[PDB]
Amino acid sequence: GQEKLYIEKELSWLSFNERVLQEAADKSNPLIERMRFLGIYSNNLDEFYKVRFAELKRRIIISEEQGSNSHSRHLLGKIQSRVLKADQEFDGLYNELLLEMARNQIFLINERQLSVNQQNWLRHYFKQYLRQHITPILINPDTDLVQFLKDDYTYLAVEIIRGDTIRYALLEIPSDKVPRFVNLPPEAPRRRKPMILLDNILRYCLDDIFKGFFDYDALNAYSMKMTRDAEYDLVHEMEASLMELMSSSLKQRLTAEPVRFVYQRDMPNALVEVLREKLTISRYDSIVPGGRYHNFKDFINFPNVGKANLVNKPLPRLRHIWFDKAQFRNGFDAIRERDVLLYYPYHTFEHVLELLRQASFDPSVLAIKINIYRVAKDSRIIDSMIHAAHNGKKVTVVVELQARFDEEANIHWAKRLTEAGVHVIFSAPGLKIHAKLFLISRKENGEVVRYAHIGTGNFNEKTARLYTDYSLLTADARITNEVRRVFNFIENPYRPVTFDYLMVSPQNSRRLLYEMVDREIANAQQGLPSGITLKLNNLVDKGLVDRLYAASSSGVPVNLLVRGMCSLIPNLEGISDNIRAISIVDRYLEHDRVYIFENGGDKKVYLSSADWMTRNIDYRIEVATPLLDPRLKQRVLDIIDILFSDTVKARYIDKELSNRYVPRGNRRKVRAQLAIYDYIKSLEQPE
Amino acid sequence: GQEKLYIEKELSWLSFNERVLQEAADKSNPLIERMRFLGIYSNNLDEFYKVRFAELKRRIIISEEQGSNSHSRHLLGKIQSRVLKADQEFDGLYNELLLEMARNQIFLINERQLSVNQQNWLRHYFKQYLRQHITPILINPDTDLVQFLKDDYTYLAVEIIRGDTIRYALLEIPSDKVPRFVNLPPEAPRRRKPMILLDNILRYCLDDIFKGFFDYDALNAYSMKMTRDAEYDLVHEMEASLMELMSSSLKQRLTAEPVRFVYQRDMPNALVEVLREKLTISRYDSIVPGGRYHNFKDFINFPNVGKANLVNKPLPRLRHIWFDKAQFRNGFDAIRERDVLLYYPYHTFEHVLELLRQASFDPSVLAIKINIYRVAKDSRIIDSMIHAAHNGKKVTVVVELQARFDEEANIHWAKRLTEAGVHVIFSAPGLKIHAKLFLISRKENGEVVRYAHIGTGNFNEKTARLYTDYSLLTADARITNEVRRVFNFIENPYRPVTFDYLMVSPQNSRRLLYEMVDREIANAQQGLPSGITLKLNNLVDKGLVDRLYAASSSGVPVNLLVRGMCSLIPNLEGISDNIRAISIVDRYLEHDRVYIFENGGDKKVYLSSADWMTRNIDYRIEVATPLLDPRLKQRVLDIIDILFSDTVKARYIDKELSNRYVPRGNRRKVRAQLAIYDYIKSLEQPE
Ligand SMILES: Nc1ncnc2c1ncn2[C@@H]1O[C@H](COP(=O)(O)OP(=O)(O)OP(=O)(O)O)[C@@H](O)[C@H]1O
Ligand SMILES: Nc1ncnc2c1ncn2[C@@H]1O[C@H](COP(=O)(O)OP(=O)(O)OP(=O)(O)O)[C@@H](O)[C@H]1O
Ligand SMILES: [Mg+2]
Ligand SMILES: [Mg+2]
Ligand SMILES: [Mg+2]
Ligand SMILES: [Mg+2]
Repeated sequence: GQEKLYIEKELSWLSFNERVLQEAADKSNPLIERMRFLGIYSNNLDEFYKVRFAELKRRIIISEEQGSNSHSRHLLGKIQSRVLKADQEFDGLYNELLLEMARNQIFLINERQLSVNQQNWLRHYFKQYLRQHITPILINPDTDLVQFLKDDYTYLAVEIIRGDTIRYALLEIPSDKVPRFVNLPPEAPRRRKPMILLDNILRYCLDDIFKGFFDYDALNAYSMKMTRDAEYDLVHEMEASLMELMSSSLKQRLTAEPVRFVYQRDMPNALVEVLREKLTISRYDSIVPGGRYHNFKDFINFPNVGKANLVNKPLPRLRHIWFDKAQFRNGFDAIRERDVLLYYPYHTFEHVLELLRQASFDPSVLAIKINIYRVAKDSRIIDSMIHAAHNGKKVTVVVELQARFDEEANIHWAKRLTEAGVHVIFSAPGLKIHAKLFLISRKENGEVVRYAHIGTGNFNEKTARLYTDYSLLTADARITNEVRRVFNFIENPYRPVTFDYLMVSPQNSRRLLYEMVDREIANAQQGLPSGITLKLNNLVDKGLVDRLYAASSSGVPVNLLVRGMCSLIPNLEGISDNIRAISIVDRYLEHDRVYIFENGGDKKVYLSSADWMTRNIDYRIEVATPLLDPRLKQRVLDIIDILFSDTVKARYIDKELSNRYVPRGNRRKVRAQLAIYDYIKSLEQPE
Repeated sequence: GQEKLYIEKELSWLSFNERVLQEAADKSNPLIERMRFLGIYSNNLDEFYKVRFAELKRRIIISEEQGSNSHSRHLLGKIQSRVLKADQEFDGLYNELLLEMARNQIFLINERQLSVNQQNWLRHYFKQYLRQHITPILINPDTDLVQFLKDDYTYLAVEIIRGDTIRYALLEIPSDKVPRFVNLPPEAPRRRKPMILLDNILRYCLDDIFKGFFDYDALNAYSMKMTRDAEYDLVHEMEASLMELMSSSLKQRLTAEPVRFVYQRDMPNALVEVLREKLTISRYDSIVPGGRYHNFKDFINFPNVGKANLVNKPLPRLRHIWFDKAQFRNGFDAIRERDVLLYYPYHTFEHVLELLRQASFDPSVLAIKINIYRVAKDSRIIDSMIHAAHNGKKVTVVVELQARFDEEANIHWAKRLTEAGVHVIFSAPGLKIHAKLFLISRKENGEVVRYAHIGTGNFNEKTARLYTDYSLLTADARITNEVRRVFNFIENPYRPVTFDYLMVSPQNSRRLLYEMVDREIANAQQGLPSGITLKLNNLVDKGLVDRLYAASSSGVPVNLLVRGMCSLIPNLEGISDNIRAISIVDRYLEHDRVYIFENGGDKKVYLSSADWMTRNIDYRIEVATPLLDPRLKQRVLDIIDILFSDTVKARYIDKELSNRYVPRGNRRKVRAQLAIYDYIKSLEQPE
């Protein structure tokens, strides 16, 4: 490299979480929301290590085996670099936010700031409510924390000192059975709202915990947390020519998931060594010193002690009034009349759940097929699908038990399904089914009419309230038939197949996209209006970035709204002069995906479940649908228009990863998500 | 039979639940508590059928196989008789209580009593909150409710009528995911507190449920509930000479657990027949018509809408102040100083949980053995026992995975135990370990000192708050050593063993009891003061009743406080003239067991885990402990004195099963449980 043509996805990912941090620092956001963003940021980083980092550790491992020509370390250095720098800023924001809460009458204090009154209250509050959950785990020579030590739990490693004697015990912070934030009794004025972290309650009560059975001069506590790399799965979804000739010293070296362990900085070396030996911290395991408190991701649920000002005002999920028209007797009548497009969370996910429920008992419904990637806990969907089975409908449920986190859950989401009579199909070993689909076939006076749902986000009830996603509900046969083929394709991928409307990975994708970029390229070179506008969560695929580069260089206007990782570098003289790249991080996690191609003037609009990452094009089943109803197409365009006109949360993507905000010229101050909500609200007003 | 010498246990059991009904009718009790007693009564009856009745159905089955000489039917008739008569009174009380609630401004109404305003509210409240849980289960020819139809759940069988056409669907009352009582909006005055049963919400909204996909002239709903006889286990705990030569047509005829099914009376016959065929209602299955509402056991949790008057005033579980004396540094020091007796729920079960927790980490504790019959959900005890294992203590946990209801739970209460390093021991096939014990062995400057707990009730956290039970905590070696033998006995029952203090079923029991009754018998006949006073939950064993009869007839004063089944008939001229039998049913479920023998004047007092039923003497491991510390002995006697002086809740036991209340002469009006609470409160006052 001499002038980086692409950006490392990992670094770009860090730039993204950094954008999340910006929300915690954005004074325009409600105080407690900012505090909660510290939680999202942390949680994101945790996920980052468990997965993306772990994935990288293995990519370099595979590489080095026979020898790697890439500068792996130069990456890890940057990563570790940017991470520490952000960590510095995190503390700055944290302390800054603590102070601002103090000005708001909210005081988060520790055991060293207790009133000689609140201490008494805590000691009492501790016996009555916490002691029962706190049981000292004595670390002896034959004790092996290794096994029974909970993952990602924070432990207070205590140092029992008696003369020159030192014993060690562990205290599990029971964040599962008790609020991580206890409210203390206001010392003097009633102006107060003092709270304390559960960890610090234990620090203050250490004596009360051990005096009962131990003799000692002093008791010292040091926090610690253990983590484990994610099960090697995402890395074998790429080994083609590598794993067809892979060595057996690379299989035991690639599957060996290491263990991480962070501990409070002051932890005396002796203890750190004790813990090391107990946790078999080998060469590829990591020990990292990092502060008093861990699991900052609990702040995601930081309580709002003060007034409503400290929290965002709810944006009530709207009903798509169309479904409630008296003329329609049920979901189907509404969908058969006109295609329906819902944009969450602006809209309720309620409509889809209703339809599936209706589908489970409508006597005229013959079959239901549906994709389950990551569903909510005890999905109402799983429920309906089982009810449907009981009612005799033929129910097929494709389950991606090989998801990312909500995976072990989609395995039990099977014993009952099959037991009820649901024909289940599973994801082939290293090929995920990420498409968000479901197909309902019902009899309408003799004929079999199909209704299909193609979405950008999964069938997850909570998610549907934090993530922006589109849901297409249609009865249009051009699309309905193809969605039927996707399911048959999934059941029998041996039989050749072709799609004329739908983009289907890994059958259609690349060819179909290259084809569309190339078409804009041709038009531009012929002086015809052109353009490529993409709304994705990640843009990393080599062949596609190069294609977009080719488009810019060819005179094609490329507009990108990527919220996550973007390896494409915009504005490189003579390479991406015509590419404008922005990212929007706000209250709702932007998750929907759209592809817009000028197409000489007859705009093509696709909603997709696939980001522009190699895995989404060649190693997974994904689905993008064009929008055939010009009314919906326009609706999406309006929404896109709003997004690209954002001048409050929009950030530019540049090679410096600066995360500079988009300056608003003399153009309207616009906040996409809010304006979009107005727009959708605007559509749901009484006919 | 010509003059019944004994009473059928089952009939006596019905007399007992009848005593529970009396509490629902006792105007001296708070209105809502009375309503809740209707719940306990119902729940008791449900348990009665699933177990005791089922047990009886099999006892007659075994009998008739080769031929039975007993008058089985004359029993079933009485049972079915008394049951229906009580049912009549139930409705009387119910309606009576509905009216009294009306006078208290609480109105429980049905769909036929809605204001043309509240209806609107319900329809709306239904879409927004219930529809999602209510999914019509269409009953078609190939549908088989049999399988997926939930046990003990109430179903609204709906009749879809279109012309002379009739379809059927089932509606599951989702009492699990929604309050069974919804509050309605007060029609006019603000005096109201109108509520409605969830079942009736569905009755009112039937139309809203089906209009979407069904054409019909009328919709009719009829409630139904399905139940299943308890797994044949309690009956094979008695087949000795019978099952050593038992036939294989008696094994398939004894293990075949039938199915019960109650339905609303008006259920049109056609439907009743439909359901029959669907549920394979054979010859030994039962179909019973019985009212609009089922699962009256939900009233156990009937909400208190009005003022505190409608509910009992809490009797705060007291701390045994002795444990909190500054002189003691922990539980052990307290127990080594003096034996400790706790009487729940007057006392907290908290002390026992504390000790076990302390035991789990006290470095000087070497081992912990404990009995688990029926523990609370996610027992803190199971937890401590696992922590103890982690800390290296040798933990043995005898688990009676063959309990009555909390059984399938004591099976999972194993995978983690053993995984943590706990040596588990299970209950031999048809021999339950009902003893309430635990043994802690800890080092006290060189020597191994043992602490033991012998209780009358099990280690159940909730139970400890509704049941009266004693807990003996001692370090007295005379008792501590024997409790050690009990556990070794349980692990290796092949080695012969003897007990000099403890009564241990089925090794000591009968011989030990007969011995004590016979001793009182001897004394009386010699003009020496004598007496037998028993506090049990059931008295049914033939040999023991006959023994008590022998005692009365011999001039021995026999005082019995039996709360449940009592087959002994008191006051039979020339048979039980000296036996006074009473039963106390009140707010706390009397559950403790004590045996008092005058013994010439040097009173012997035993606390036991065994009732006087055959199963508790010869077919189960049970334990009774004498009280060696005269101070505790006296404490129990005082409590017994109080119990037998009750003149508010005490009921006489007679052959007519009249449940007549004990008249108070000019003797103090006394309510045991309240006076006992005062007495215990009286003991816990600052030294
Ligand atoms: N601004 C934000 N709002 C909500 N969650 C956010 C935000 N920034 C980061 N996150 C977190 O990042 C995680 C999400 O994204 P990803 O895009 O990896 O999700 P998925 O839900 O796994 O979708 P897909 O399966 O289609 O990749 C979220 O689940 C969320 O907790
Ligand atoms: N007044 C009451 N209050 C609470 N529960 C009651 C009452 N009357 C009857 N019961 C019920 O009847 C059932 C049982 O009593 P038993 O005396 O068989 O209980 P256990 O606590 O299971 O003891 P054992 O181990 O000897 O079987 C209980 O499980 C209880 O829920
Ligand atoms: Mg993703
Ligand atoms: Mg992602
Ligand atoms: Mg029992
Ligand atoms: Mg029982």
